Amino acid sequence: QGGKSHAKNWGPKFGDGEIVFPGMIIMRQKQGIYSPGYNVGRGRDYTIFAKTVGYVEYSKLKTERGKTRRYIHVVPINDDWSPEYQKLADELVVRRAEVKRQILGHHVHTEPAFHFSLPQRNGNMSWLLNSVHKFPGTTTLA
Amino acid sequence: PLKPLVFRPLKLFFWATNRHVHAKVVRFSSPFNEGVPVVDISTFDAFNKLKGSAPVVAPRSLECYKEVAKMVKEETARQNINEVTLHLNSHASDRGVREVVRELKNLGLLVKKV
Amino acid sequence: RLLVKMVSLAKTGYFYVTTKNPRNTPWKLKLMKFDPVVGRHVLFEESKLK
RNA sequence: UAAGUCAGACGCAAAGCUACAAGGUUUCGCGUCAAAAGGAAAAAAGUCCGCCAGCGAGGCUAAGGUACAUAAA
RNA sequence: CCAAAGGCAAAGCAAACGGCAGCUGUAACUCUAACGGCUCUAAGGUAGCAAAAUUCCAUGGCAUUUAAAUGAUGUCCCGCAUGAAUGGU
RNA sequence: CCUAUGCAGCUUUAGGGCAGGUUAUUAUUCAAUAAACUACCUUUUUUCUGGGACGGACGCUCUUAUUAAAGAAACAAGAGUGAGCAAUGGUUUUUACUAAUUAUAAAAAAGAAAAGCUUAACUGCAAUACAAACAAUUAAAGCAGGGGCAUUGUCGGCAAUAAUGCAUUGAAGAAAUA
RNA sequence: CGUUCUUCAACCAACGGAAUAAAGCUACGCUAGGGAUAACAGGCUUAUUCGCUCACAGAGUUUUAUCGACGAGCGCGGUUGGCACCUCGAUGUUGGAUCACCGCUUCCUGUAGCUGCAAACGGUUAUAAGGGUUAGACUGUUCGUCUGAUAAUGCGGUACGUGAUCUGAGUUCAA
RNA sequence: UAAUGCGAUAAUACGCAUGACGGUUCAUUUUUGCCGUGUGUGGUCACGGUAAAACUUAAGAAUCGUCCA
RNA sequence: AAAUACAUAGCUUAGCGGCUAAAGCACUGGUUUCAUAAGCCAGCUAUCAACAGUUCGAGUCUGUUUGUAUUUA
RNA sequence: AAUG
Ligand SMILES: [K+]
Ligand SMILES: [K+]
Ligand SMILES: [K+]
Ligand SMILES: [K+]
Ligand SMILES: [K+]
Ligand SMILES: [Mg+2]
Ligand SMILES: [Mg+2]
Ligand SMILES: [Mg+2]
Ligand SMILES: [Mg+2]
Ligand SMILES: [Mg+2]
Ligand SMILES: [Mg+2]
Ligand SMILES: [Mg+2]
Ligand SMILES: [Mg+2]
Ligand SMILES: [Mg+2]
Ligand SMILES: [Mg+2]
Ligand SMILES: [Mg+2]
Ligand SMILES: [Mg+2]
Ligand SMILES: [Mg+2]
Ligand SMILES: [Mg+2]
Ligand SMILES: [Mg+2]
Ligand SMILES: [Mg+2]
Ligand SMILES: [Mg+2]
Ligand SMILES: [Mg+2]
Ligand SMILES: [Mg+2]
Ligand SMILES: [Mg+2]
Ligand SMILES: [Mg+2]
Ligand SMILES: [Mg+2]
Repeated sequence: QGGKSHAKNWGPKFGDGEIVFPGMIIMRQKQGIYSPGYNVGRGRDYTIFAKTVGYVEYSKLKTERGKTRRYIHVVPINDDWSPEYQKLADELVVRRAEVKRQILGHHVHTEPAFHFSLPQRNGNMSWLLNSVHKFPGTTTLA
Repeated sequence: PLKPLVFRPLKLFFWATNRHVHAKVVRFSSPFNEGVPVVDISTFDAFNKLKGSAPVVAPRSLECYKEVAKMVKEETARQNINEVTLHLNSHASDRGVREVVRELKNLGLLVKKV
Repeated sequence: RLLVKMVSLAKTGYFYVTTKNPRNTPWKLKLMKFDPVVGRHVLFEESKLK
């Protein structure tokens, strides 16, 4: 009788000259209307995301067969295309997290603090429990 | 399923016409600025060279394709260039272009498509 | 279409859950897949999921 | 504020449903009422001007008015 | 008419609780169908009565009754949806 | 007339029970058990809705009007779906090819078909974002291990937008305790 | 016996799914509430209904005498509808008896034109609301059919006028 | 961009060959209409847009035809 | 106007995805009889309401336009 | 073995 499907927000998220950080989504589209340019990626559903720190750019290209192609680019901070820019981006990522924690305040906790320790698997932290809970380092050999 | 663009400082380009095959090596600093061509060799140069010594049929021949590859190898070696990335387009699938690329790889130049 | 259990032939007890069509492929399906108990790829054989 | 509220209404301007009807009904942009006294149009919730701490027999204006009713050519 | 679904009983019981059809061709002119063909069911409503205390078309058609009849009585009739001990006349 | 944390009485081949009688089986010289028949006890019998009933509907996708950011309702309108594929998945090579889907101006260094080898339709983790009352739902660079095809690129299923279901209870494989 | 990991299944399609399961009647009804919501009356709307104008095609056949249409516009609030604004700590139902006030879209009694108006009997238009608008058979009726007379037996509004004036035949409690 | 382009053995050594006429396909914002937002007794108001839709005269480029006026 | 079924040679009646077809009456020809009926033998009806779709292929499955019942207002 |  009635009914409606859940809405999908297709469209751009940033304009020309806006600053982005790695992992941020720039475009949500149902078809490949826009193609990935430099310093960007594309998901299996045609989601375009940034892969470095920089500013968003838009450009148009005319192909060999007379079709129009549209790209999305991310430009480095000072137009630095050298391979040394990657380490600068890594430092900026660490700094950005510190800025956010300072603004939010101490009472917005960003790590858990339980009365027990989480198990370790394959050298990383795991959220799955072991069959038995034991204190670390409270037993000797044999 | 077009892949994202990747910036490279050194790229190899081919221009295949009715009569000749042209190869260029261009250096770039950024996508927004013009490049600087460091090598510019075509079958026209090879034809003028070989014809004096060894008769060839026409510029678009196997002898000239190998000669062009050899001349490109010397220029890159002198300038200390050992690795280049090939720009893929319609002309890149021409038979004459493919022969030149195969010769370059055997000579010792490392050509990458991606 | 049906759900089946792919059981390791190393007798480690590890298994995978997959989907198969018994009419198109009326034989026991076999594949090479990683076995965490041993740490390498081994041979798996189809079995009833129950 | 770990509070109250989850019955809304109409004017101008658009669209669906109705019959390019309803002081109808469903969404949407602005305003007013709801929770707003005072002035103009006859009485005047939703239109026009304009937001009342108190008193005074001072003055200038808004919308609207300027032969009588009824202040001012 | 005891089939199906139940109940009861001595594997049977309807004056126990309940049910009891449809399509089609045919006689001098016409009409009608005495008479045929087919499908299905446990069985396919027999006699009687019938515009009813039962009738949707409806104030049915005809006769008597009145100057004038949505009335009353008589009569015609497969009767939307009458009917034989929840008895019929 | 409609609306309730509604109430009551009555009915039945709506659910459960056996606590009188009958009946069945078994046992001692007025008894014990019950998917039966009668009697009795107790419990249930949505909402939306141009009033209610009758009819219809309830999950999830695509498209139309409210212009060219997003979003936006009615018992408004026009169409799909509760799957399929052991290859129709992954990856290399060749070229007189550039389609089709429920619907649709996707896509040329891309796809489809043909030929070859394969199981990444993996194990353990994850910065940062889209969306969003919450629950869940969506995209994803990167790190370690074992692999596939290439020979230094890609693979954590399928062009994309639907093919789904919390917790509880039950069951299976393995491992650690007691 | 208990815990963890890898996984799956059933009813949840009323599809955020749980009190394990699970249908009805009330005109014998009862209580708490609402004009937040229906049935009669008022209100808004005017599709429909009705009226007028333009249109003058077509019938009559010289006449737009008379009848009359496709199509368009405007008006009325009396027909069938739509909405849910007033009343559920109550606005008495249909028809009649009795007694009324108003409108004119005039049935009779008037005034003035036209006519396919000789007279008589008529037709049509404009204007006019003082007076009049019958007795009976059938039916609970409004309505409708019929009979004997009559100058003629008009329509509509007024809570579809009128039950603190009457009637209770119908409709609408318990048999 | 003559190290061009096109071709009927279509491969490119050979064939046509860059001019000139003709027909097709692509500036005072050309300046009018129109649309959007704001304000409004329903327009004697303001600004912007049309590389969304109608509308002018050129000049050039890409093919194509051609014993050439 | 809602809701559940059905439109098959001349008439009843199979069939509901592999080609477009079964059975009985009727009709036609022959045989039996002095002749007509019954009885016997061989034949015949492109055998699938109308239009648009799905599918390699539809009387068969999905919609619309017609006709017929059945229930409701 | 119904009929004329
Ligand atoms: K009896
Ligand atoms: K209503
Ligand atoms: K529910
Ligand atoms: K009331
Ligand atoms: K008169
Ligand atoms: Mg649905
Ligand atoms: Mg797993
Ligand atoms: Mg609420
Ligand atoms: Mg609300
Ligand atoms: Mg309203
Ligand atoms: Mg209030
Ligand atoms: Mg003054
Ligand atoms: Mg004065
Ligand atoms: Mg009886
Ligand atoms: Mg008796
Ligand atoms: Mg309800
Ligand atoms: Mg959340
Ligand atoms: Mg690798
Ligand atoms: Mg993939
Ligand atoms: Mg009460
Ligand atoms: Mg109300
Ligand atoms: Mg309302
Ligand atoms: Mg008059
Ligand atoms: Mg009256
Ligand atoms: Mg009255
Ligand atoms: Mg009674
Ligand atoms: Mg005879």
